Amino acid sequence: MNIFEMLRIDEGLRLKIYKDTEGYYTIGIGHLLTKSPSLNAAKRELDKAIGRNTNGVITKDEAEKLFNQDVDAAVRGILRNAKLKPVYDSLDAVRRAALINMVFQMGETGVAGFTNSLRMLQQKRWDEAAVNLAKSRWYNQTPNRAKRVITTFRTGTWDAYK
Ligand SMILES: [Cl-]
Ligand SMILES: [Cl-]
Repeated sequence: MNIFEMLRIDEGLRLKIYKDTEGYYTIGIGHLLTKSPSLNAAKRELDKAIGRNTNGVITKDEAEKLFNQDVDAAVRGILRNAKLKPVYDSLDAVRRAALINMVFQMGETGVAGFTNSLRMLQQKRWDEAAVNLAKSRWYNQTPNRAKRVITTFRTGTWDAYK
């Protein structure tokens, strides 16, 4: 199992504009298009992202191309962030994937907002960090996905995804 397969399980794949759990216009593998209510503002972002007139529909390849870009951006954003980088450097390969997942879903700013849990992860206090991560809007809004991510932090294995 790897970051790509893990995110593909959490986000799914959709070839037509859809609304995410928060109600925002999305497409592909969790690719956020816009927070605007306008389905047209969304089709516009979409064409701009793909470099063609899509009329809200893309192919598998296009979805995969956006997905590669997004994972790359997540990793690069972590490495460029003064609060995230030290955490990432401290972790093993599995737990590194769990942090990339959180960043992909909620952005760098969101994650950097989990100051206390991040400090616990750095100190390798696994059980304490899993408990603190659960006291969040994130866990309350997307409980099944949060549980999988949290178990990955607690155990350092891919168990929740197998
Ligand atoms: Cl883009
Ligand atoms: Cl969920």
